[PDB]
Amino acid sequence: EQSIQLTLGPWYSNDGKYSNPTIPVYTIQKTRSDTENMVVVVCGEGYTKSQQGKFINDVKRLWQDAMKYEPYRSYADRFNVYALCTASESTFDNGGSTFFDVIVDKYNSPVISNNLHGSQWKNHIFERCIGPEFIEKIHDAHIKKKCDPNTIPSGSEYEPYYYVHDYIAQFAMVVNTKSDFGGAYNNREYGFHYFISPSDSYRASKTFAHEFGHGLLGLGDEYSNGYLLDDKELKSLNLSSVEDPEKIKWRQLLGFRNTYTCRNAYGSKMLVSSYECIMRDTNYQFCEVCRLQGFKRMSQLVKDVDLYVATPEVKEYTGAYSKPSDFTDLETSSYYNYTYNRNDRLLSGNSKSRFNTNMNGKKIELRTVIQNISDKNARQLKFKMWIKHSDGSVATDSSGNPLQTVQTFDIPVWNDKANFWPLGALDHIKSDFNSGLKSCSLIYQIPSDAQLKSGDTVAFQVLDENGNVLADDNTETQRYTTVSIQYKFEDGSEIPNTAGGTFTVPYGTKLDLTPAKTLYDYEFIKVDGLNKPIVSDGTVVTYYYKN
Ligand SMILES: [Pr+3]
Ligand SMILES: [Zn+2]
Repeated sequence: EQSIQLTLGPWYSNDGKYSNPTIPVYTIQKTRSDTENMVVVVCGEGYTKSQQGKFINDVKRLWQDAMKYEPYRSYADRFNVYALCTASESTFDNGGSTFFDVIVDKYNSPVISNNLHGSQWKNHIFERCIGPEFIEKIHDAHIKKKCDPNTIPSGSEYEPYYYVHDYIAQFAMVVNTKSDFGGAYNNREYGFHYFISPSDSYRASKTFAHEFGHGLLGLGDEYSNGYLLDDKELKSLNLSSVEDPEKIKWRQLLGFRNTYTCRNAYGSKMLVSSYECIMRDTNYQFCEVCRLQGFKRMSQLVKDVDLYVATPEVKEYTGAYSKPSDFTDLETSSYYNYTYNRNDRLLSGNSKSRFNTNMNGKKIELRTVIQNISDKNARQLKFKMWIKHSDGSVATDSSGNPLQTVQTFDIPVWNDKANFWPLGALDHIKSDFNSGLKSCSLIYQIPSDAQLKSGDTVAFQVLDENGNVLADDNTETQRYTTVSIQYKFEDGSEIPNTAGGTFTVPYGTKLDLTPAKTLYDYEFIKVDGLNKPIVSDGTVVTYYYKN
């Protein structure tokens, strides 16, 4: 019943196959008003009308897998996700008429082909046709359409549609295929902000997360080549050509986790902050620079996130990799020697048990990086680190003083915030990487007379101004729990055109989001499952709406 209808003239459907399509809308996730969340619109390519159930399930699978990656995972409940069941005449594999005219070119790139049927504006379909109709009818802002997409505007062909990518944070097109490909089309000045990825390739979920990293998070392809000119250096969130560690944009992250600048290939002038990143090789996670930049980017699209605390680590402090000149060699051999050295020193996460009674007289370092998201409030965070016996008690020296140290760190305001992909931006041009950013290092000299026992480990906390624990020595390896969303009428019926998905949260999380007052035209009644610790996989939060 819930749908949008398009009018596709010859510029969008020159063969008449999709002149007046009805597109069923499915809500996969709507946790808050569209005006407070990042709205993601996903359409299917090469799914026939009888395959739309497969399409919906494919979107849920790809989306749920994407939300397992940081930094998306920290925002998982602040996305609203809609699946638009665009029906193709042919399956993709059969090779006939499809909704989006996607072809795979000789570089293995999936491209919307305007020339396939001579639909001269086919690759403008998201921001000129689908987007405006969705934002008028489905999106809570209900912005009325401004221009007829089948006519030529007066003046700019593009400006009337710029608003679309402020109300829809990302368009994704899932192709019904096992073929391994992926493409991201980011050029907001000319209306383009979508990506294309396959439903069933061997790495479908990894590709989706990678292309989403290009599209939403603004991250550059870490496999690309060349020396970045000054303007492109300023423009790039996660690539550099600056060889001098004292000058490179992400200098504050050097030596934190696997952040060690290196060439992305032998002899390359293109540098990455970590050789192991999903933006270079889809088998990896997002590196710390990409997590920081992506977290900052998404914070611009919601209103209630004001701090980023990267997962802290503890390392034996030997002096290795502690000053800029330790980072001057940019070869992969240096990157891996660095990561090996880190593992030899690690005392946190799954290396907590490497602590031992030979640690007396050694130094240990608690390290993380903190980004203030506020442009108004400076922050003061207190770090505490101590030696903990296996029974939970605090270890002492031989005079009974606790083996504990504390240090407060000042995090300056993000004064440069308006230069970093704010709402309405067509591109990112220049930002000060260090604005609002503070690398925090707390070094503790374990006394020579420490009364260490077998099974001791390093404990720590990062505390806000009120003593709330923002991260601790359990954060990195804590258990995550799956939460399922369901949309129901007051009589218990499942609401049509919903397909509530799952995401994960840390065990014990209390969800505290204000439900959207409407779902389609249905009025919100009540929700069951918010504000209570999530302690079981398959926990269901049920949003009840009026029939
Ligand atoms: Pr009614
Ligand atoms: Zn990266």
